[PDB]
Amino acid sequence: IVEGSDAEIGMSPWQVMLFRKSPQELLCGASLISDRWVLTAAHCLLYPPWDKNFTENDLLVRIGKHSRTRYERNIEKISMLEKIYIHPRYNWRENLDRDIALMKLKKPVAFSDYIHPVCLPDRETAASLLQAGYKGRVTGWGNLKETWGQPSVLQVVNLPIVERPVCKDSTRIRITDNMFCAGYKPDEGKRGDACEGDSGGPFVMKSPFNNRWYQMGIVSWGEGCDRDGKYGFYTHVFRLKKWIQKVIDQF
Amino acid sequence: DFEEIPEEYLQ
Amino acid sequence: EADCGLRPLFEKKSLEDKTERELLESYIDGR
Ligand SMILES: NCc1ccc(Cl)cc1CNC(=O)[C@@H]1CCCN1C(=O)[C@H](N)CC1CCCCC1
Ligand code: NA
Ligand code: NA
Repeated sequence: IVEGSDAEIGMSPWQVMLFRKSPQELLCGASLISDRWVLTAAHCLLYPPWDKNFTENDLLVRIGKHSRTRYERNIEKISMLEKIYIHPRYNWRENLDRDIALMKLKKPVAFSDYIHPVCLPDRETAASLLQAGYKGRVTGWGNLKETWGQPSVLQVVNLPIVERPVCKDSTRIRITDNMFCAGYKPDEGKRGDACEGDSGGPFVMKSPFNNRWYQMGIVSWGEGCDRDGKYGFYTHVFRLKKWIQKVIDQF
Repeated sequence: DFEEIPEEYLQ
Repeated sequence: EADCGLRPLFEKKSLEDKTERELLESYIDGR
C-alpha cells in the first residue's frame, strides 16, 4: 500500500495473507467471507506470463494478522487449503478480466476479536455505493513504493471510486464491466494506491444504511503504483457474485 | 525475512 | 454470516476507527 497508514488492531478482521510454504514468503492478500471460504484474485494463483500456477498444497492462509513478518502467537490462525476455484472465464491473457478466485479451507476457522468475515454486496448495496467519488478502503502488506520498502504491519488507505470514462482514458488496457477503478486524480492533491503484494486483498465500503462492511472489490491491477494519472483497478465483486454463489452452493 | 511458523502447519 | 461486516473491536463495541468518517462523508446520497 502506497501512502497509507498502519492499520488499527482489529480494523480489518477479514484480512487474509496468502503465504507460500517454500520458500516462506507473502504471496498475496485475500479476505475471509465465511468460516470456510476465502476470496482472492485469480492472478494470485494463476498467471502464466510469470510462470505462476499454484496448487492447494503450495499455500497456506494466515488469518487474524497485523504484523507482516511475525508469527502472531495466540492471535493469528493458519489454515490449509482444501481446494482452489478460479473463475472459468478469467482472462489472464489480455486484461485480467474476471480476476477472482475462491479457496475452501480444510477446516473452519474460529472467529475472534481479530478474525471475522466481511459481507458480500447484494445488488442494492452495489448500486447505492459503487458511485464515482464514494470512497472505499484497501488494505494489505504489499510494497510501500513502486520502486524500493515493505511494511512492519498491515497498511490501510481510503480511495475514491473514479468515473468510468476517466478510468478508461487513463490506460491503453481494455477495461470491462467486471472492473472498476479508484484513486485520486493528479489535481486532487491526496494520493495512495495498492502495490505489488496487495493483490487479492479487499476494497471495502461501510454501508451507511446498515453500518456493515461490504467487500466491493478485489485488488487486481495497476500500471505502476501510485503514479500520477494512473488508477488502481479492482475486480467488481457484485458483478461476479453469481459465480461465487454457484461455487459455494456446489462445493 | 519471515519468522518461522510452527511445523504443524507445514506437515 | 448474519454477523458479517461487524467488527468485534469496532461496530460490536460502538467504537469507530480513525478514518471511517472519511468514507461516510463521501457517501453523498440517501443522506
Ligand atoms: N502494479 C501493482 C498494483 C497496483 C494497483 C493495484 Cl489495484 C494492483 C496491483 C497489483 N497487481 C499486479 O501487479 C498485477 C499482477 C499481474 C500484472 N499486474 C499488473 O498490475 C500489471 N502492472 C498490469 C496488468 C498486466 C496484465 C494485463 C492487465 C494489466
Ligand atoms: Na484508454
Ligand atoms: Na494515481
